Amino acid sequence: TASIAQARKLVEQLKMEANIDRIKVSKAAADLMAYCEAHAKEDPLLTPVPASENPFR
Amino acid sequence: SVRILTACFLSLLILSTLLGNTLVCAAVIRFRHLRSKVTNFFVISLAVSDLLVAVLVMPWKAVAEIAGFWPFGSFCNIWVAFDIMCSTASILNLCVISVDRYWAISSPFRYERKMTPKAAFILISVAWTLSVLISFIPVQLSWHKAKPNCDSSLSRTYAISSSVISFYIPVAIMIVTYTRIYRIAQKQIRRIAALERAAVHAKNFKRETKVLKTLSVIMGVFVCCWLPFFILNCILPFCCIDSNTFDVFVWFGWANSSLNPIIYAFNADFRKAFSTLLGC
Amino acid sequence: TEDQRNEEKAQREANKMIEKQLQKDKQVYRATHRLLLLGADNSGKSTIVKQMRIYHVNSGIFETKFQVDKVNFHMFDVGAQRDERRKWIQCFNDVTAIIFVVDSSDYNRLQEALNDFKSIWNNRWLRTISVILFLNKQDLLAEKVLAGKSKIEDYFPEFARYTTPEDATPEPGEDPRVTRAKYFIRDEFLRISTASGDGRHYCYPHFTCSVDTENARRIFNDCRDIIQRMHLRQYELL
Amino acid sequence: ELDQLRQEAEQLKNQIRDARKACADATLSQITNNIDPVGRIQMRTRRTLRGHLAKIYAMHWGTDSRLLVSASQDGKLIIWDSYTTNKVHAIPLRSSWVMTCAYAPSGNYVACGGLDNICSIYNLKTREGNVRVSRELAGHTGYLSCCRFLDDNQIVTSSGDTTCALWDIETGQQTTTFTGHTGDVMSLSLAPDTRLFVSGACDASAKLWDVREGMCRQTFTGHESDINAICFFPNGNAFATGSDDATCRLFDLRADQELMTYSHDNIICGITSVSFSKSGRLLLAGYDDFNCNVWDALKADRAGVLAGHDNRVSCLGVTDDGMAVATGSWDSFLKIWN
Amino acid sequence: QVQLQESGGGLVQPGGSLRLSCAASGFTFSNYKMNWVRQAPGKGLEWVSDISQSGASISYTGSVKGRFTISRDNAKNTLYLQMNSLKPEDTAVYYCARCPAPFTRDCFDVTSTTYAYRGQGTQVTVS
Ligand SMILES: C[C@H]1c2cccc(CCC(C)(C)O)c2C[C@H](CO)N1C(=O)Cc1c(Cl)cccc1Cl
Ligand SMILES: CC(C)CCC[C@@H](C)[C@H]1CC[C@H]2[C@@H]3CC=C4C[C@@H](O)CC[C@]4(C)[C@H]3CC[C@]12C
Ligand SMILES: CC(C)CCC[C@@H](C)[C@H]1CC[C@H]2[C@@H]3CC=C4C[C@@H](O)CC[C@]4(C)[C@H]3CC[C@]12C
Ligand SMILES: CC(C)CCC[C@@H](C)[C@H]1CC[C@H]2[C@@H]3CC=C4C[C@@H](O)CC[C@]4(C)[C@H]3CC[C@]12C
Ligand SMILES: CC(C)CCC[C@@H](C)[C@H]1CC[C@H]2[C@@H]3CC=C4C[C@@H](O)CC[C@]4(C)[C@H]3CC[C@]12C
Ligand SMILES: CC(C)CCC[C@@H](C)[C@H]1CC[C@H]2[C@@H]3CC=C4C[C@@H](O)CC[C@]4(C)[C@H]3CC[C@]12C
Ligand SMILES: CC(C)CCC[C@@H](C)[C@H]1CC[C@H]2[C@@H]3CC=C4C[C@@H](O)CC[C@]4(C)[C@H]3CC[C@]12C
Ligand SMILES: Oc1cc2c(c(Cl)c1O)CCNC[C@@H]2c1ccccc1
Ligand SMILES: CCCCCCCCCCCCCCCC(=O)O
Ligand SMILES: CCCCCCCCCCCCCCCC(=O)O
Ligand SMILES: CCCCCCCCCCCCCCCC(=O)O
Ligand SMILES: CCCCCCCCCCCCCCCC(=O)O
Ligand SMILES: CCCCCCCCCCCCCCCC(=O)O
Ligand SMILES: CCCCCCCCCCCCCCCC(=O)O
Repeated sequence: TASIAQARKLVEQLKMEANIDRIKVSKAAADLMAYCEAHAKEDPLLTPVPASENPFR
Repeated sequence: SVRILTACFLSLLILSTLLGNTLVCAAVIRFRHLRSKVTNFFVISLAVSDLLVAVLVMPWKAVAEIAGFWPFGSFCNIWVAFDIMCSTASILNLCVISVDRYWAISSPFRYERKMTPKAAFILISVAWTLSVLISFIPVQLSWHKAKPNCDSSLSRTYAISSSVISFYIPVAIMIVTYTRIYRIAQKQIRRIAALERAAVHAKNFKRETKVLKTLSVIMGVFVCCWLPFFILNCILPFCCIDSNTFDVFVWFGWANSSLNPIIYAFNADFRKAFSTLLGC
Repeated sequence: TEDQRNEEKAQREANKMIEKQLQKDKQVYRATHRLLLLGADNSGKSTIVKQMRIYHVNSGIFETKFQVDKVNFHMFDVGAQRDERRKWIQCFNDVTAIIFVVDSSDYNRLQEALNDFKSIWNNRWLRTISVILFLNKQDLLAEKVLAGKSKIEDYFPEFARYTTPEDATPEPGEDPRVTRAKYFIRDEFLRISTASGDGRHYCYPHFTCSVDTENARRIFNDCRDIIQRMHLRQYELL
Repeated sequence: ELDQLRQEAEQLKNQIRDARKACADATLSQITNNIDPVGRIQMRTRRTLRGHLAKIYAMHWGTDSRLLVSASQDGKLIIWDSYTTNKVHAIPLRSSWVMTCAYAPSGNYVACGGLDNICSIYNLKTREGNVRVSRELAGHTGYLSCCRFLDDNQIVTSSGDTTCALWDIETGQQTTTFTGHTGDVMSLSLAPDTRLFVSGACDASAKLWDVREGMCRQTFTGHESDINAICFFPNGNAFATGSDDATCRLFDLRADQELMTYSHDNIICGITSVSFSKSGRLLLAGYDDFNCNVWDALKADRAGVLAGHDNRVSCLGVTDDGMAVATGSWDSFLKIWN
Repeated sequence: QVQLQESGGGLVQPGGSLRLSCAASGFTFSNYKMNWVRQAPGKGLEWVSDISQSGASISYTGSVKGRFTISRDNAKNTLYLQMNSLKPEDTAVYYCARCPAPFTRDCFDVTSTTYAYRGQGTQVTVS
């Protein structure tokens, strides 16, 4: 009865996973674009920082 | 007509030697993994010696051969000393590389243990020290001049002594070392071939060629370039041979420094580093 | 400032002390040779190194330090992990050799061992590393083949058309049947190793028993050959 | 009995796939077509941390971007200084085979693991001057593969017996035990709010686990192979993943499906480590073909390549303030790329 | 989601011919080496056969060679196992399994108690 207990745990997990609220992909994409646009200037990797503010140069 | 062709060949040889040695020294300055191994220290030393041949000896002799006389005056004796030192430095480094290679192949566990960078530095020190001892002390003390233009006729004692310590004892060590390496290689090819024939039998010459080809290129280029010059170098004070032919053999000797990066510095890592540094 | 220069000097002094410790550890690390011991549960991999050994038990790994001829070998046995091993095997690319011990007596589980060998050999990260093959429990093979109760031909059809190899050198206390079976198992492993692998790693097959003191010598010889072949290939000879 | 349960599981699976199809109004590429591309990001190796003996398997930064812990397979845990290339600490380890290392947000402790199924914590108070084993955690069966500090109290760890554990450091015992996975759980990345965390495994699925609740909120079945690395987006609403099928995927927690796939035809090699930047616009992916690709997270396009490693780039980390990226490979060298 | 469904099976007479079809969903089929593994009742899992990306390289187990055929259809995205001249002893829960990495030849743990990329199983009984 070891396999059936794991099947019952998989069924109960799928039940918990299915009964959620899922936001649309368009709104999530808009949120990610908002976050990237908002924090664009704060990123040193995206926009190259001058050597004096850069601690590694 | 003939002069311009001779100048072009000499210039191309000097350019080739400079290019190859500069690429090796540059590549090993720039990359850490090449210099992280203790084996490559000697290849660095060989590149430095061949670069010194490329710079301090070959152009001045090229100019003298084109001109037909020695225009540099008092530098000629000093030129001879660099000639004796840098060529000996190249050859002894080859001998050390041979010994290095044997130490790696013969006793690997001892090679990993005992061969410290300090040990490498001691071997490079002994090689360069022996070259300086052979060259600068006799030239400045005029030991090499025969008993009563840059044609310094060598005496019998310095010819035989410099030939033995520069060439013949390193040749003896190199032939003994590569012979033992070829015995080890044959034995390992016999074991690999035995297992491969067992596999092929179960299902129901290239290796030996590669070993012989590599060892033969290493021995052949070195012995072909330097052996006529040292045979004549021994024979000539006792005697005879014209100046131009002896010059030609001396150029073959210096040409070995050109061919040395192609032989010893085309491992996978050196190929990668040359492709990266060249950019092509 | 002076304070920043004192802090930088103190950090540099601690860096020099740590560099000295790392140089001593680098000497110890380069001197020591790592050996990955792999096998099955029915096999006798725990009993390969017999005499002149020290045995250390961590919670997840077994270690075995032995010195052969002033040469330190550290063998690691990974026996406290789950059966899925495709991810932790990546850790062992730095080892000098992988000692694979296979129970040749068990004919039913010999194909599982051959699959394990094929997996280890054909790994992308075990292309450099040479496998030292130990065909353990030879006396059980002798008794099994002589007895005749179990048929090796059933499990392996290729054994019927199989012939004894010419390079094969039998022991004094052996028979032609036992020698056929023994070398047929060796040839199967060598066929898998030779067929698919590159020139960077080779399989060293050795027959060993339950009580055999010579195994440390064999592993010393194999590791010496592995480093010699590595040097020869580096020098473009092989 | 088993057949009925598997049928109901397939019906739930189909219902989840239907919900995910329904929620997919438009892909990220369609919405981000009208976005200014990043173009080319040439980053160079500003400083190289050398003197490792074996391969560098994992690394972790600090919250002040000063110290960085690295772990090697010789039994050394070297706490570095990124700025002055100095080794601030070097920790000799009990087992040589160490597959993880974490730096605490307070900087008090530093954790390692490996094949010895023990999570080892090392103090850095140093009232004597020598670092010591502070506590050893021995409650896993499988190999410890990743560990990450919530605080000095709780540490989340990722074993190879298809489990993840929440450990109390002072107590020494497992507070919580996450048993949902069916494969080797490779790495986990804590969210910034630290309420949730995602864990990639070798079952081609990423799980979103609630720390307090002790169960997995979500399951992400998008990859085709073993999810080697996982990294949250900096807001905590999305997370990227990297697998052996040469693909990085971006998954939304809200949509509960794959927002974007980062795949290139010339790449057949796996992805050992993934780490986002501070903004999240660049996704940095450490590959198996000896370089690192700087994908554009919105445009699904390469921007740059960090081709300075001889061997497989095992680990990749980004500072919290975004200064630089440290990549550690199997050639025993650790590079800082800015 | 990577899912492999095995079709076929059931009780057959010894010597009978049975085709086992494994429907591969949720990945790109061509890139992955695939293989067949069977679990006997009261015995461990055992590798039966394999097939490479192109299909050119094929190997078998000793106990199944010459009477088992493994074919992969890339277009129909299916793995076929043709069984003929079946013996009563090798009755098993046949399983269809996928090697974990693409463009690779190493299949470490396809024969393991818990494995991620494997179907539920098809019972083939020979009596
Ligand atoms: C590398 C060489 C060497 C060459 C020059 C100088 C030293 C001493 C350096 C010191 C430790 C004093 O600083 C040494 C060490 C030691 C000598 O004792 N070694 C050797 O064994 C050479 C060797 C042999 Cl014979 C045989 C097989 C392998 C090898 Cl490698
Ligand atoms: C390791 C270093 C010191 C080696 C240096 C070698 C060269 C540069 C040295 C060593 C011997 C030196 C020569 C010794 C003697 C003389 C004679 C003197 O009337 C002119 C200078 C001259 C010709 C020197 C020039 C420089 C010289 C050639
Ligand atoms: C430097 C050490 C290691 C080796 C030294 C070798 C020396 C001592 C030996 C070897 C060869 C010998 C030379 C052999 C031949 C001749 C020709 C003879 O008409 C005069 C003596 C002379 C020139 C010898 C002088 C001494 C000599 C040079
Ligand atoms: C390695 C170094 C120290 C070896 C040095 C060997 C020296 C000391 C020996 C070996 C051969 C010897 C030479 C042999 C023959 C002659 C000819 C004689 O009419 C003058 C002395 C002279 C020129 C000797 C000088 C000293 C000499 C050169
Ligand atoms: C003092 C010095 C000059 C002595 C040198 C001895 C040399 C010339 C002789 C003696 C024994 C000879 C070796 C004997 C056997 C072999 C194996 C053969 O397959 C290739 C040639 C080779 C490798 C010979 C090379 C040259 C050799 C090493
Ligand atoms: C001065 C330089 C040019 C000398 C170079 C000599 C080289 C090119 C020559 C001399 C010895 C020759 C080898 C002699 C024997 C064989 C065995 C044959 O079945 C394959 C070719 C092979 C391996 C030859 C390859 C070319 C070779 C290695
Ligand atoms: C490669 C080197 C070692 C070869 C050396 C060969 C030596 C031993 C032989 C070959 C030619 C010989 C020379 C031939 C002729 C003469 C003229 C005679 O009135 C004095 C002896 C002398 C000068 C001989 C000395 C020894 C000699 C130089
Ligand atoms: O004795 C030697 C002389 C020479 C060299 C070496 Cl190595 C010797 O051992 C180096 C090679 N270049 C020629 C040089 C030379 C000098 C003056 C006259 C003739 C030749
Ligand atoms: C690295 C350069 C190598 C080649 C060097 C070439 C040097 C050429 C020198 C030519 C000198 C010609 C002098 C002629 C004097 C005259 O008019 O008689
Ligand atoms: C008379 C001229 C003498 C010239 C001698 C040149 C010798 C060069 C040797 C360079 C060795 C460099 C070793 C670097 C050590 C390291 O890895 O850090
Ligand atoms: C590194 C390259 C250096 C090149 C140096 C070139 C020097 C050329 C010198 C030429 C001198 C020509 C003298 C001619 C005298 C005459 O008229 O006979
Ligand atoms: C390897 C080193 C070799 C050294 C060779 C040394 C040779 C010494 C020769 C000495 C000759 C002395 C002649 C003196 C002439 C005089 O002024 O009267
Ligand atoms: C004037 C010199 C006499 C002749 C010397 C010729 C030297 C030829 C050297 C050939 C090197 C070939 C290296 C091949 C390397 C490889 O296997 O890819
Ligand atoms: C790759 C090796 C190239 C070697 C080139 C050697 C060229 C030697 C040239 C010698 C010129 C001698 C001219 C003599 C003229 C005369 O008879 O007076």
